[PDB]
Amino acid sequence: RRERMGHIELASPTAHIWFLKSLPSRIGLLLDMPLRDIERVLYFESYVV
Amino acid sequence: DDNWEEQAANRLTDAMQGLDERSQDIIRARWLDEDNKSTLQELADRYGVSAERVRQLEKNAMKKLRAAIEA
Amino acid sequence: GLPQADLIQEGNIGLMKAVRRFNPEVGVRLVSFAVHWIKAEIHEYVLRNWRIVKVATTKAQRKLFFNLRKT
Amino acid sequence: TALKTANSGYLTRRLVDVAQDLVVTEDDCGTHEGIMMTPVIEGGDVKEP
DNA sequence: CCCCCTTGAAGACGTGGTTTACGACCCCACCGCAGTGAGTGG
DNA sequence: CCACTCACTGCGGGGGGTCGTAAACCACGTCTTCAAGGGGG
Repeated sequence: RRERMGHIELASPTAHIWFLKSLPSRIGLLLDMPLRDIERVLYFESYVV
Repeated sequence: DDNWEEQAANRLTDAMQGLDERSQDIIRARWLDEDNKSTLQELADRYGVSAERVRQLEKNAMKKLRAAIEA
Repeated sequence: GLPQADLIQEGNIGLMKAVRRFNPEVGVRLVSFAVHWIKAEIHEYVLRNWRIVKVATTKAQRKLFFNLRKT
Repeated sequence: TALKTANSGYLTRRLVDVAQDLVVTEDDCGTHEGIMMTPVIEGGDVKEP
């Protein structure tokens, strides 16, 4: 019981906070998008084309 | 605890060697076997003895077993 | 002590159940009909999440959970 | 006295972490260069011979 | 003191008939530091 | 135009009513081996 791991199937995809909020942001740098716009899109405040 | 239980088992084995051949199989079958637990009647037919005779034989054999162990 | 957002969503599911089982010919407003369904979903969520382990499971325990607070 | 010990310990930890992996590994190297050693004098007083 | 009975019953192990009981589901009209970012103005 | 901040951020020291299943049994019983005693100093 100290070695066996489980898993949870997510109904919808979720972003990893380490690759988002740890400066410099990896997702923002890869997408060349501002971090604020990514945060707004992720937490359901605006749309993205 | 493992050391204490191992040295007590060896005393049982040494004591069982002093028993007669017929008495050893009586104790071994009923008490030492794990797959089967031989009853009084089953040992009676194998050696042609009475049902009480098998039961009465264990008492004397166990006294000898205790005497060797306690000494 | 439970989050307000979690309680709201539990009630939303209860509201949908009352809507699916609404008879317009009775003449009563949906507000009075759905009040029993919404509070039933919230009560069940509090029982299962008030502590790390469920406190009330049987019939008698559930009655005492909501009455001992006032008594 | 009560407050300087934490700063001393932090500086010691930083020095140990930066310098921890240096070990003498060779008997001799083929270099010929070096540094110039001279006595130090400040204000006309020979501080160190 | 080896041997086969006796003879009366004490407990021994299920056992799923019989019967509660649990659990679940349904309705309810400081500290200084450094890297970042706009944000100018040019 | 890229220079030159400066505000910003992050880092260390509530009701009732049914149903199914692993508990939860009290009877259930017949098996075991409990055995009273039997004889060879």
